[PDB]
Amino acid sequence: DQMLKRIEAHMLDLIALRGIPGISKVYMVKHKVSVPDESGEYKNEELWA
Amino acid sequence: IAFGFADRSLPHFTKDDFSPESKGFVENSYLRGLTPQEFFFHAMAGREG
Amino acid sequence: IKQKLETQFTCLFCNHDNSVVCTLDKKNSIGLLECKKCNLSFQAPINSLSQPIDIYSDWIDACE
Amino acid sequence: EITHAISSAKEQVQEIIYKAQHNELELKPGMTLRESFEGEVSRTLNDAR
Amino acid sequence: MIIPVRCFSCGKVVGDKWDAYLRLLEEGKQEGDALDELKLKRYCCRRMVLTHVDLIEKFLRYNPLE
Amino acid sequence: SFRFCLECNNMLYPKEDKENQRLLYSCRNCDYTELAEDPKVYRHELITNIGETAGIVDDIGQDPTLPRSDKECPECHSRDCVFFQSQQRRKDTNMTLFYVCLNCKKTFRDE
Amino acid sequence: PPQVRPSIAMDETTQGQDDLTHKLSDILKANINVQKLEMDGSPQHIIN
Amino acid sequence: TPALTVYLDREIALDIEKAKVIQSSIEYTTLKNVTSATEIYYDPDPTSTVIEEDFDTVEAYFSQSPWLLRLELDRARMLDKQLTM
Amino acid sequence: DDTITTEDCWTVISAFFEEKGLVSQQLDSFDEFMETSIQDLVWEEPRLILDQPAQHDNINKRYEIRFGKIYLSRPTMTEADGTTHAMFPQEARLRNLTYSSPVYLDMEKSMFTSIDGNKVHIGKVPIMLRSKFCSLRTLDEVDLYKMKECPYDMGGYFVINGSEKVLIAQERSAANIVQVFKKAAPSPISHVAEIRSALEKGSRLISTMQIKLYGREDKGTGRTIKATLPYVKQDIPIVIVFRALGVVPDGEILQHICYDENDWQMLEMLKPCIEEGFVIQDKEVALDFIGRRGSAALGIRREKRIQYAKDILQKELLPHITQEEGFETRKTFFLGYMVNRLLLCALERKDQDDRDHFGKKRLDLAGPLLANLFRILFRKLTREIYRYMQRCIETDRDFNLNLAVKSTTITSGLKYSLATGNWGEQKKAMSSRAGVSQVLNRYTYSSTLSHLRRTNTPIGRDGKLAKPRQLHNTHWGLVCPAETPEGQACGLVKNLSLLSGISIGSPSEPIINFLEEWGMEPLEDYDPAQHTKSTRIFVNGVWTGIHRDPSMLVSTMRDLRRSGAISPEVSIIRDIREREFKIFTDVGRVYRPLFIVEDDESKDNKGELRITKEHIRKIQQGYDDDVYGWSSLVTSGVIEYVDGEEEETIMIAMTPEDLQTRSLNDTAKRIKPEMSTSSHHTFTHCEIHPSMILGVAASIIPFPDHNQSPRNTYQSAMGKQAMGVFLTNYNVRMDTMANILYYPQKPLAKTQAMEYLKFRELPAGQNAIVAIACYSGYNQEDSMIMNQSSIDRGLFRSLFFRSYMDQEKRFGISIVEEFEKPTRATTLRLKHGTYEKLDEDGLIAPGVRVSGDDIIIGKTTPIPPYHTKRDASTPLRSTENGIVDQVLLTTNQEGLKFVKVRMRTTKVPQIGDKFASRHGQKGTIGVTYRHEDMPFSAEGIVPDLIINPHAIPSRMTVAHLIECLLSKVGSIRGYEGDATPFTDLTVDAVSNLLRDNGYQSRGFEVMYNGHTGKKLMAQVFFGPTYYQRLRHMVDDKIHARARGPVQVLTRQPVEGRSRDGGLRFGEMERDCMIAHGAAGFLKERLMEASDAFRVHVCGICGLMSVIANLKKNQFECRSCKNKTNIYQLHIPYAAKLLFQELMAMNIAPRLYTERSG
RNA sequence: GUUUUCGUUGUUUUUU
Ligand SMILES: [Mg+2]
Ligand SMILES: [Zn+2]
Ligand SMILES: [Zn+2]
Ligand SMILES: [Zn+2]
Ligand SMILES: [Zn+2]
Repeated sequence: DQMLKRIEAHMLDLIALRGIPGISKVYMVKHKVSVPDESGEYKNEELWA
Repeated sequence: IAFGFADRSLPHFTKDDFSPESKGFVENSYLRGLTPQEFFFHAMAGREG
Repeated sequence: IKQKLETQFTCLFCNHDNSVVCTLDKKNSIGLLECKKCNLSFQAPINSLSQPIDIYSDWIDACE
Repeated sequence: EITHAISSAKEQVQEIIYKAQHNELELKPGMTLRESFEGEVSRTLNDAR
Repeated sequence: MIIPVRCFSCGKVVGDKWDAYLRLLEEGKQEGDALDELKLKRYCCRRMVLTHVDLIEKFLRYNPLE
Repeated sequence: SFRFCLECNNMLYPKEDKENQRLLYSCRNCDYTELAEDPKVYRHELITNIGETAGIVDDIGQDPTLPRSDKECPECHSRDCVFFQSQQRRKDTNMTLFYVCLNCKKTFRDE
Repeated sequence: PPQVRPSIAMDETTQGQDDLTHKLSDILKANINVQKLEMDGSPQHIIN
Repeated sequence: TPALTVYLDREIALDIEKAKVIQSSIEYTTLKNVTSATEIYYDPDPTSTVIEEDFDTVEAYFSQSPWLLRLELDRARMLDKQLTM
Repeated sequence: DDTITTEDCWTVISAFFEEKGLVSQQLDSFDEFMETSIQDLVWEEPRLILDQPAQHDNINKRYEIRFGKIYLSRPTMTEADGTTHAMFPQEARLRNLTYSSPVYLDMEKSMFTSIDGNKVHIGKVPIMLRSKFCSLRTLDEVDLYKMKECPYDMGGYFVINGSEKVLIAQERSAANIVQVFKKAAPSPISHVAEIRSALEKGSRLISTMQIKLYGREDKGTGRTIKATLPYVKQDIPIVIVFRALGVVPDGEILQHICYDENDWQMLEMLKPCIEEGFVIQDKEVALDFIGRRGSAALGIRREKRIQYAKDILQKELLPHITQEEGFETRKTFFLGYMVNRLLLCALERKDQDDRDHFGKKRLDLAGPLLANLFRILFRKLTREIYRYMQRCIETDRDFNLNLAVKSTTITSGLKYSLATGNWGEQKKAMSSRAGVSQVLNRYTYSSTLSHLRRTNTPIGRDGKLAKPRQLHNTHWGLVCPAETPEGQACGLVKNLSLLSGISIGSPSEPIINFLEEWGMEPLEDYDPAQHTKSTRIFVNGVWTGIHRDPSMLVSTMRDLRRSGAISPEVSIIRDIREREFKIFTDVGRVYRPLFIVEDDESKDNKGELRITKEHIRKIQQGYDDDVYGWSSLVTSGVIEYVDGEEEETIMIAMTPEDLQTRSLNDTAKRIKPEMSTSSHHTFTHCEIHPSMILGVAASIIPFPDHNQSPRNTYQSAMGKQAMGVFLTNYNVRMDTMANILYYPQKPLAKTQAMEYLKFRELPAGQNAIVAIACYSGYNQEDSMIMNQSSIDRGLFRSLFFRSYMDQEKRFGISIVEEFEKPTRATTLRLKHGTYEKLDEDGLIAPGVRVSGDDIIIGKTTPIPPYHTKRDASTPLRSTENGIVDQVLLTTNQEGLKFVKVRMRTTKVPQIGDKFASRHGQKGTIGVTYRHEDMPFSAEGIVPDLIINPHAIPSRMTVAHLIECLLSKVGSIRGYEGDATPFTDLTVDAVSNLLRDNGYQSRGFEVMYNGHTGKKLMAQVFFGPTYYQRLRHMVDDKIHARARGPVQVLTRQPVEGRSRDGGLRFGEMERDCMIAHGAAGFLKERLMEASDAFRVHVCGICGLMSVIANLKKNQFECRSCKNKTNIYQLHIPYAAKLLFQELMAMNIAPRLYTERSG
């Protein structure tokens, strides 16, 4: 009985399913990164991150 | 300005009074003068500062 | 890892301060006690909620 | 104009109150439902002022 | 205590009106008309008498050493 | 739901009888060894939403400080009622105000 | 040097003795007690 | 605020759903996040059960210690995790 | 009966102050002190037994002393020459005496030799100056007219050695309440259920207990609970102590804990506790378990171990519940429910316990503070009888018994606590609270009144936090929300509200009877199944009953408190949601009188006031139409006292407008609750006035509700330090500082609580004329421009008075110094000041033009050995001028002449003088201009003062504009204008009336440049305002020092403008100079402007170990025999000190004038 | 007689 509960409590937390450990969550974030223009000037670009 | 009392910011307001007057939004200008409840709320902000 | 305790308890036999040693062996859940001047022995039952002060108290109860 | 702006903001606040109190308020990213309610009402009332 | 000899804001002779002012007060009289009777035209002179606080009566009701 | 022995009154420790291979709830201090109504030993749900309706007091209808409303009532049908919310202090506690009235006392949702 | 812990005025002219002077006196009287611990009967723990 | 400003590649930086898959593959997931409930049984028989909650399931999967290490998982949390049980 | 208006509410407040006033709490506290508290403290252990068991054949020769009644005497000061006189406070102040009276007791004796009345002086008690036994209590005003006391001076303090000390009440947490807190996660403890379980009566600490919850979720094993009982050396599991406390089976432990049996999670969470306590299966083993860790001695063995564990489970465990036998079952039930509350809080099913709500806090007034100190001092009084009746019992002499009673026992503790400020004993200087008693300020009259109504939270900056300093919603209407100190003490040291009263302490037993009157169900009856939803009832925090029909009992208690059988201050609270109920009668719970809106919906008065114009008329009579006082309204059930804990359970109407639940577009009105969804509102009460949420200082500001709250706080702070007139008999008082205005003026703008404050009679400030513009350019940056004509006429001219106290002293018994004229022959070490002002007795005559560098009180002191006398005079302050107001000659207590010389000066404003408005508008004078240069009006009228427009964009004082407008209107119309906050006045109407006054509605008026008479293009807003002079002047800070006295140790310039202090050069100033490249400048600041000594150090050892003699030109390094390799060093003396202690700590800092390389 | 001689501990409150 006791060992079953011990293993249950342990493996409720020590089964890594997916994901990068040490990263609880990620955010889907924009970045208006500037990139030059072929004609010679510049322009901003929405790049996801 | 949160509900300082039990589910209320003042005894003049009610429980879960999510409306602005019971949570610290000023409905007056400095010309008009402020109601006692919201006067106490501005006292909150001033003492905070 | 066993942990010897250099207790300051004084036994009633040789009247030597700094003589009684209380050692607890929770691997077998059984205590132990000795002396360094008259070299006596003592034993008391230790549960999951037992302390060396409990050992000395039970020794006081048993000897007296 | 000031009076009606404040009144309109209060009505928007009451709408947000109703949505939150019936869970009709859509969840903001990284912003829990009750705290989303509080924050959006804060934004609304700052817009009022 | 004691009305000023000269009006702070203006400078008019005002001191010799206090007893007269009390006289006017005694007959359950309004204040402003009484002040006008006291030739108090400038509202500086007017509130100087209106809002003066004399305090010697409590001081004098103390029995002095001599 | 856990329970204690009648005379031992200590914990009814769940354990197996290999001879029968069935779940028990046996107190260890005494010979009390009861059968298990269900071979379930320990239930520990990781999402908890129970208890918000078990702890309801009768005289909540006679509480003067509660807000009034134009909100509806399935039971008492009073056109001037009070609104409270789930008792959970969890961060993810949805702000689902459980309306209630003078005579109803029920933990009902008007969402 | 006495300059370091001078007669410091506890009241205008009346000087209270410096804390350093007090402690030096205490230490030195204890030291003389230790110096007396030998020629006299000292039953073990008194020296301690 | 431990927070890493991962810059996705240009073609992913102009993408969202593949970026979403990368995001899910970065978000650490254990059953602790997705475990809806846990109720331990001592199942009387090692190769079957006498409970309605897993009778058909273990009848379909089974085709040792009878003590049972049982737990329930959240389907919605699985699909948000983009995993299956 | 009719509607309730504002003036009727004012009349209600008039009844309130005519019976209570504002000192009633202090008066009743100190009266309770010497009417119930003192006697109980005396008789708290009324049995003193001695014996001689031996022979006398065998005998118990039993010296047994029984205690008896105390005696109170009227103040009598007993001169040191047997010319005993009854003491008057004026004489006490003049001779520096203590307002203290003698007390006596009856410690009778009863001798019981077995074969087997007396009136001693306990001590002298300082008395609060308006208790019922004060010297001038029955004496009427004409008698007071003979004893020279200020009628407005309203006592409430203590007089000790001529100094007036006030005991600041100390706010502390109310005991006997569950306090569950969330312990830090990186700790074995998760939730700490705390209760300061201490005897309700006396409100003194007996013990406390904190139950700690172990473990985590999926971590730290089971949710075990092991708490450390008072005086045990280990956390013992709670189930084990339940076994030890009587209920050994665990189902009883749950019946004490479990009360919602429908829950399984709490069962499975308490399972690990059962598992760990399972090693304990009976009361004997549990008690032995506790005793082993019980911190008791060794060799006590199992029997006495169990007995001591049982005692400590009995006494000091829930002592507020019981310390005797029989209620250990009640102990089990109470501990079970308290553990249950701990577990429910741990589950977070309830909001975690709040740490600021006053309902869990009380205020210890002067009464209970003195009670505690007297407890201490008397506990060291009863014992010195034992420690003297032992040295004489062996002799068995005819002991006088009047020599073993060291009566000054209770004199010195109180003297030190009230004088130094530490409430305890001087021996225990450490761990003592400082500031509970402080010198009364009479700078202004309010500097006393408000000073007498402080509160303090003595937590300390141990952990900074904002919660002790931040205003909270519960502070609404109960405290002044604008009066706070400056930075270090800001937020702390809080003031009451206007209508507050403090519970003086009523017996709890009547409340126990009132509660038990309703069929209370005992705690033993409290069961999870039976009482599944029943109401748990508590008294003062002690849980004392259960009930299932609580509506009837709460209604009866409410109506009965309305009646008066319940003490009208006793708090009744009904926790409907958490099936509970609680009554509080402990000392320190503060109540406000609320108008009683009918809350039981059975009449139209529901939503209206029980108090009506009938009651208002009866109060206006001042009596009853067959008396109707304030207590008449309170006990008539139309007004009742309410605390904060009650307040959070009641819904209160703000103004008489929203009492009845109600069903356009004005920009000069305030806002009530919208009432849009909540179509109904049954407000159980309404404040007498919302303007009564203010404080004593706050009742001064004209419309404090039209200006920024920070500026309101600045007003509150500056109000106490504003110049004015403090007391009518300022002259007979010999005080360190006295300030009296030449011409006090009642403000044009007034509140209505003003009327009650009598501000017409003691006004602080003058109504002077101000115009707004930028004319001189000097008005910038907190500077104002002044009319010189008003100053010449004496506007804000004032009188300052400074009292120097001097006395002869006793070096021995006959060795005495004398007040005599110092001369060049008898007196040595003279001073450059002129001694001539002294005439015969070292006393200048009253009325002489005194100045600095001139001796006013001559004193000569013996030299320890013909020409053995030193000047010990105390001349007038160097930069101080004036004329001697008064010279008082008296003696001390015993035999030495004590002189009090007050000097008088006239103060007149000058450039740089500090002033402030009633709207936070503070600044100094920038420049003063005469009448001709400043612009005039069409009628040729100039202002008294000019201000900076830049304040309005920044400081934003609309109320100042309203005040100026109302001031113009009143001055023109000739009446006193009202500015009470939360009133219905509208500025537009005032503008219309100004139009009626034949003046511009917005107050503008053409100024004509004083230099040219040309119409200034803009029309200037120009009119009167009420301003106040402030304590800060310019000439008290002007201070230059090129070279002066140096500190005795540092050999550096002294600190302090009093003694020619130097400018302390801060380290940041050093750093900025370093960044400025100021090498030589900073060097000479540290070399010539600071310490600089030259020494002769060795070149071998490199130390200052050199006997040096410049005249002999010999420099021998005794350390190294070095004489030729000796170098001179011109370095700061502080460096020498540093080297010195480095040497003294056996450290060798070898200075070297060379480079080792 | 050029010259020429006060201080600290602790306590409270303060000052942009
Ligand atoms: Mg400054
Ligand atoms: Zn031995
Ligand atoms: Zn005038
Ligand atoms: Zn059992
Ligand atoms: Zn040397």
